[PDB]
Amino acid sequence: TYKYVNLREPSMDMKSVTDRAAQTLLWTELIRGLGMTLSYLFREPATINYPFEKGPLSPRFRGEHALRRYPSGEERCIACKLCEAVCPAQAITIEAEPRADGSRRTTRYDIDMTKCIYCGFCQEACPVDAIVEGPNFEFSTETHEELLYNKEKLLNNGDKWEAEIAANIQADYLYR
Amino acid sequence: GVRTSPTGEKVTHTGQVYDDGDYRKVRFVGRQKEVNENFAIDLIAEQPVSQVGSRVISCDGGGGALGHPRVYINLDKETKTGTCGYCGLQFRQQHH
Amino acid sequence: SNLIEVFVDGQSVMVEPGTTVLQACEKVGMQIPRFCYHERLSVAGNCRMCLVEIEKAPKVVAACAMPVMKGWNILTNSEKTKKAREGVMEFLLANHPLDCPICDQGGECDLQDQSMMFGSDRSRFLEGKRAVEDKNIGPLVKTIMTRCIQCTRCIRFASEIAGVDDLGTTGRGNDMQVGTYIEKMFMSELSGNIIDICPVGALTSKPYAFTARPWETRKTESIDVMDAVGSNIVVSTRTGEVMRILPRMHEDINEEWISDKTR
Amino acid sequence: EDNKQFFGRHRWVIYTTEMNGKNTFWDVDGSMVPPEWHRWLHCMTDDP
Amino acid sequence: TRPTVRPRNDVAHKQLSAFGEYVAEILPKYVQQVQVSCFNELEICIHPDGVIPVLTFLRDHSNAQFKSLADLTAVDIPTRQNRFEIVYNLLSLRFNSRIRVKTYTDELTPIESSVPVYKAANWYEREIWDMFGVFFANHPDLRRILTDYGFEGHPFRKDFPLSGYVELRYDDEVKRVVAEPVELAQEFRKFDLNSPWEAFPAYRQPP
Amino acid sequence: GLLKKTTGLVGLAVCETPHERLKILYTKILDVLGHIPKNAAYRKYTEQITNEKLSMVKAEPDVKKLEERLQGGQIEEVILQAENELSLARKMIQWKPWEPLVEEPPASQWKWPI
Amino acid sequence: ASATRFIQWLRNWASGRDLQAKLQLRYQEISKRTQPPPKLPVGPSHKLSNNYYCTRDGRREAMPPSIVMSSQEKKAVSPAPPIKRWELSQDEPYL
Amino acid sequence: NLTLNFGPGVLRLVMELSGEMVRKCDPHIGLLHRGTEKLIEYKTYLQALPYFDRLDYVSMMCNEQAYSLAVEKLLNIRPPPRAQWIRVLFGEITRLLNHIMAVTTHALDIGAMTPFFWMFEEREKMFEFYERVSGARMHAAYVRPGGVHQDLPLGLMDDIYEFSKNFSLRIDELEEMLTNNRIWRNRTVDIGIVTAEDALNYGFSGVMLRGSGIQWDLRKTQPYDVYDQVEFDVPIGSRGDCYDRYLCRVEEMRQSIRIISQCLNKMPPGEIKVDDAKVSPPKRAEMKTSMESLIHHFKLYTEGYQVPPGATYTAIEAPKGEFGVYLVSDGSSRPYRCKIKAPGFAHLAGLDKMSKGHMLADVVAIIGTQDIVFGEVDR
Amino acid sequence: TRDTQLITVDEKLDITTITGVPEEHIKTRKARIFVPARNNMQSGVNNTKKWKMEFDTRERWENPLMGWASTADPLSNLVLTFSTKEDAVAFAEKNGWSYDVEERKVPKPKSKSYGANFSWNKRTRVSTK
Amino acid sequence: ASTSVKPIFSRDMNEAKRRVRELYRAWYREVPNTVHLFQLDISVKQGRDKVREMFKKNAHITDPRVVDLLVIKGKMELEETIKVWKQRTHVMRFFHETEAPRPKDFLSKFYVGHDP
Ligand SMILES: CCCCCCCCCCCCCCCCCC(=O)OC[C@H](COP(=O)([O-])OCC[N+](C)(C)C)OC(=O)CCCCCCCCCCCCCCCCC
Ligand code: SF4
Ligand code: SF4
Ligand code: SF4
Ligand code: SF4
Ligand code: FES
Ligand SMILES: [K+]
Ligand SMILES: [Zn+2]
Repeated sequence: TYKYVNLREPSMDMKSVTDRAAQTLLWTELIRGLGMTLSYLFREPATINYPFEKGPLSPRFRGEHALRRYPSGEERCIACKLCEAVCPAQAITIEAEPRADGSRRTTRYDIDMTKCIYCGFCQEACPVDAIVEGPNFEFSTETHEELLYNKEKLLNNGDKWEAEIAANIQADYLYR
Repeated sequence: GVRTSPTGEKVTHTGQVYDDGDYRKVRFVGRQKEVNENFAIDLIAEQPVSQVGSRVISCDGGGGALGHPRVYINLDKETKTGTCGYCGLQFRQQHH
Repeated sequence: SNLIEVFVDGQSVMVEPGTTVLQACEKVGMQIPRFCYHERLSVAGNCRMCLVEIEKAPKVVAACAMPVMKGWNILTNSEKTKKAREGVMEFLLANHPLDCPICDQGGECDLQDQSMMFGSDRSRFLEGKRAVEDKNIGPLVKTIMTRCIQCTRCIRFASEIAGVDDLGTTGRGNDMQVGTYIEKMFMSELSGNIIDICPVGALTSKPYAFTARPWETRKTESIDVMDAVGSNIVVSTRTGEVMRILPRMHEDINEEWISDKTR
Repeated sequence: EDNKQFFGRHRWVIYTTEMNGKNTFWDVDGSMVPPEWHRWLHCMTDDP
Repeated sequence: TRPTVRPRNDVAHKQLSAFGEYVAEILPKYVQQVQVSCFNELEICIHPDGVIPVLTFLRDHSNAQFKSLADLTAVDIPTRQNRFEIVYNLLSLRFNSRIRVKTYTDELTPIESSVPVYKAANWYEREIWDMFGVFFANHPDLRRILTDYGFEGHPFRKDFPLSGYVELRYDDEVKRVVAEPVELAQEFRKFDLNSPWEAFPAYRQPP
Repeated sequence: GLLKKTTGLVGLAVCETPHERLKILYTKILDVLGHIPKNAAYRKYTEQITNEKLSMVKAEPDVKKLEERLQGGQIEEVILQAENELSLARKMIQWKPWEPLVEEPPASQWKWPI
Repeated sequence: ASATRFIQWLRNWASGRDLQAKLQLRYQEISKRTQPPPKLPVGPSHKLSNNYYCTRDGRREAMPPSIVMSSQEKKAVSPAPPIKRWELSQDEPYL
Repeated sequence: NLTLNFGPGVLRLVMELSGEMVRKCDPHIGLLHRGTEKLIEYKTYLQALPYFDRLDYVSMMCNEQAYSLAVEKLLNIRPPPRAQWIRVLFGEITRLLNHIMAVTTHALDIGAMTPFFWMFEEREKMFEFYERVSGARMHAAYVRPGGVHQDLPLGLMDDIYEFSKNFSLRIDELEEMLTNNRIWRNRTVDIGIVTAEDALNYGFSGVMLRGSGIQWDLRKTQPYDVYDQVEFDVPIGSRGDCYDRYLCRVEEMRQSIRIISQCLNKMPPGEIKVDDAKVSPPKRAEMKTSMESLIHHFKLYTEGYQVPPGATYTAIEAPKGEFGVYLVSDGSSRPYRCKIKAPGFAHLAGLDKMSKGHMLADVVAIIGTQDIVFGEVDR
Repeated sequence: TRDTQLITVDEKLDITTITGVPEEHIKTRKARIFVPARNNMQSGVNNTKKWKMEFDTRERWENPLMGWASTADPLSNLVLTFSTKEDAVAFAEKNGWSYDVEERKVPKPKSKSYGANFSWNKRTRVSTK
Repeated sequence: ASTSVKPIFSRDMNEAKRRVRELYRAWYREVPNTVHLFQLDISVKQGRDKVREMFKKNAHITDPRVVDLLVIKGKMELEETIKVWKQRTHVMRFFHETEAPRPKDFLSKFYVGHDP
């Protein structure tokens, strides 16, 4: 099924020809366009008062990265390198070795936040919910070096955003 | 835990610290070295061993689907404690 | 002259007497699934992953061990063959631990890759799994024996190639365990080769533990210089570092084994 | 909060005039909102 | 029917097979192979001399009316003598069908430009020359389209390194952007992902 | 009946005598196909479909009812396709695409996967 | 929604429409940002019997292309029947 | 004549002007060529998915859909019915996102700035639908071979209904500013006229074909997903100029609301990705309890699923025209070749023809009416 | 049968000048044409079917900032696949590269007999199953 | 049979050499315009030396098809320069004014690193 957008024959009776002459001479349809912008002047603007107000987000938002812990304080990551294999941008670099107690843990865990495309595949791939993308989106830096995160930065983000990262995972894990 | 080498520089939980004559220490002049003060190797050692009454126990890290894959830990050996390969919680059998 | 004609999916192939169904399929480029069969160890026929249908035969035969008879038509892709593999793979994964992320074999596991290609895509095992005690057989081979699939490759290698009858099966039924029974170190000059033949993460390399995943290593084919045998090796590197040394096949020099010093 | 305001303006934060030793009377910043309130202020939840 | 398997359209598979023979009979001088895939796509493989005849026939014939060139691209297969493979995707609006026409060339053999048949092939052939180095004879205006001016090589060839041979940089001594040999602070890590177990026996090749 | 005011397609003018133009073009096509060898598949097929369309032009004087038979869109689109068919027939004589295959491809030219 | 009645009339007149019925600013008529937990269903393959993968393996049913003509009287045909002519919409034929 | 260098997506026009008239227009592209098609050869099929969000970065989920349809075709698997309805739902929301950008930035370029701000307050509300399903405002990567990543969050369909209940009024406000405006008409009427036969021979698609009366739309001639279970009308132009194409896009926005009203009422229950763990990853609650599910999660995210060898050309009716990928598989986990057919690549190549006998200021109108984004032209 | 004029060129195909490769990476590189060895950790043989062409490994050093693995070799990740050995040598010769070719190593056939495990008078008898 | 190959423009080296000289004349006449138009700091002598060096690199070719491609690419390169599609940076990429001289002898290469 199709419809025509601009297939019309204007009427040629003197009533209609004089209407179009009035529009041409009296600028009637241009003034009608001024009435549409006059109405907006008297509406409430959609602007929010950032930074005192913030735009709404959801529990699924993908922001700054963070490495999480178990409730005991043990790191969740067991250096399986699934996030490093799936990362479409190759932004994750991992080195691991047995820990002093024999556990499988990382010695290097860097995310180049300038290669990362903030896609979330790393948290989908992770089998222990170690690497997540948190809700923070306000971490712009003054240098390129501050955006090459290492394991210490990522563990500091996790200890900094656990209160809010845990709540978001609680509100979305049933959809995963 | 967090310790400082004989130059004032903190040592990370991986054991990393610049030698006394490493030029790479200049990056911390006027700035700081980021170290996490919550060493996980120490914290996991503070967890008491769980006393269970069966040969085989299962661990999912707590939280069901929010934990880690469910593994089963054998407890026959009475000289050591069965440790979880994912989360580090230790388990022992009830005196038999 | 003395060759006999058999068929693989209808294609004719000429094979010598005593050739197995598994070896007949190789000649046409078909590799039957396997866990317990190794071409350099004796035949065992216990994993049952090589079951294949023979046309007109009600009962599936073990390809690794069944000699091929004249005129047989081997159906390597029939529904009966495909159901046989899914059934065996289902049993093989029933008691297996969910250790793939923490298992050093992940990414190069013959149990993972034959589950993706020949097994089913989901589980219907609602019971509790079986866990077993870990043996300590030395400073080279790390044993996490909950992952063992009772294939007996290590038993046959330690006995027939290394000439050390220190590994065996203790127990019976679902409690059958592979090990030394007593606390004994498996220290032979060829001991490290049980890491390779073991298809699962039960036997892994202790020096290499947790250091890399197979997909990220670059493979450089080189020659061992630790002795005068000139064994062919593969040097696994990653980001400019040497991660491990694996044997490289050479029928005339070292086959697929290397000594512990080389490894 | 003021639930008669249109969505997006119904929650706001009046920042503190001092935080961690920094004078924030004029120099407020969006990163001064702690995580517990960061979830409520961005409407990721209805529970303060 | 299985909920997870793509359903088969046998009616359209028979129509496309019949038209493939139709084209194979009307133009025997060029057609080398005709085939229809399990998802109902028809490929006509031709000798490169038959580009203008075959394409004009498909555009103008009354039972073809393939009046739209959906796409024109190339594939590099280094193991063939004629590594490059020129693929023409055509759309018929009269018969609501699509046909694919494939030919071949190498580094030094040119392929007759199809701008006379489909005017859309102008830029599509500038991109094949720019990215693969195939030369098209009698092209009205052939030159690089996507790559940088003075760029050396053909990036989409299989033997061209992913990161190239030169990288740009601003140098304050000469007060201009310069080009220097490529150095990477982190090398592109190479992953060997292929499994050593065969996946699709239906496509197995004879030994 | 009543001549259409427009064809809907831009640049495709209305033809006031569709039947006359079609018989001229189909007859021209059949004349040109006479120069192609009889064994040629292009001649046998092109004549078969050309006659069917010509046999339908000399069976229905109603333009609106002729379109429903030809199933080629508006009658101005049929004429344009007839012109394209004629232009191809003249071009096929020069090409002669009924001769044997010029050259078979290399051994593995069309083998995929490699 | 806080506009006085005079301003509502002025904006409604200038735009020639009743804007108060369709506001571009969202109010309480939006979903609550905290929702009850879901319980999502499972697909047709979640069964404990009659569910062998070889009977629902889509990838293994794909075949290599069929060669209808390889170099190594009969009625003419087209790629498919000619496309059926479209009909005008009875909802709104002309805009 | 006079040769000028206009430009600083980012484009470079090398125009030859005889006073006020354009004699030849010579677009220079590649200012945003990034080697997407070569990079995809080093990625798995899942890793290549985010690359399609970034080709036409105004119609993100339609690019994802075309790639998924191509991979699903080579896999020989079928997404479940609910996933298809979701894809059509967000395919039509994505059409609104693109048409707002196309119409309003087109108007902004020719001096009409106000409608851009009105309709970008509706895009900001449609970006909230993207963010609530995927977590990213623009590059969702939500549509994947096999279906969609996650199911809709509870309450999202009520908010889609509230939005669509008011969007018709917003289009009327747009039309009150442009459709009958004599200044807007003088900038678009009889500008860039393309004949039907030239449109086909130059490889045009979408409103470029339909603005000139050609009755073609892949959603109706070659339907995909569940587009054959929705009722909508295809707008058709008569003059073939910029003004007729402008009306086609504005009417298509109204028909998207018509389709969206049906995807909300006809949404079925069920799963949202193919129940085949060898293609789509298992649920996280079963990857942590079943051995088979853990092996398949491990392999799908490290190696990826192998696609049977073959080559397909799959196309969809993207908002900008026919968008398609010629995807070649060698039987491994990584595509051997992925040519991306961007509709704006053929349209831009026709700028030289469409600009014959027009003023320099009509080139801006012509480029706007082709709806060109140089992420997909350059790739 | 081709109605197009052809010519005769008796010289070996050499495209080194029309490929854009810097001369450093044509003359000083050593291509290696080989069939990859089976990964010894697995029994599958599907990665030992096609010929490969890799180049000589060069220096990888440590990035001073992060410790990453830097490289100045543009060909470090280049791997080409060929159906036959001749196709591989043909491609290296016309690009001017110097190559070493290693012949395929197929595992020789073996005599497997399950009955030998229970021999009456031979050492093939196995002490366990 | 085997050596029968379709040509591009030339049928033998004599025809190909004609195109090479024509291209050389076109480049030689153009260098003064490029130096003035792009405000390059090189001299016309340096520019014409660079053209000669580029031509002499490909003086060992004896395949007419390879020569035709070299001329076809050269003509495109000249077009980008005459029409000022190139910028001052692209023209100055033939001179490598910022790359430090790489060592040529064995001892110099032995000290710096491992590359031969
Ligand atoms: C018995 C007594 C007899 C006395 C004489 C009677 C006189 C009768 C009336 C005379 C005719 C009326 C003339 C009106 C002016 C003509 C305008 C015109 O030419 O239109 C055609 C022109 C051209 O129209 P066109 O583009 O359609 O082209 C017409 C001609 N063709 C089609 C052939 C090309 O239109 C315009 O003027 C464009 C207007 C652009 C301005 C946009 C801003 C408008 C915003 C409104 C501002 C309101 C201003 C108020 C200022 C107040 C200040 C205090
Ligand atoms: S979000 Fe995507 S690109 Fe970023 S680190 Fe995770 S997987 Fe890599
Ligand atoms: S973050 Fe998760 S996926 Fe990545 S290595 Fe650690 S456990 Fe594995
Ligand atoms: S042996 Fe294989 S299947 Fe078992 S846990 Fe290790 S990688 Fe996974
Ligand atoms: S340890 Fe390994 S090789 Fe030995 S029986 Fe178990 S699975 Fe087989
Ligand atoms: S391989 Fe035959 S039973 Fe194990
Ligand atoms: K092992
Ligand atoms: Zn645990």
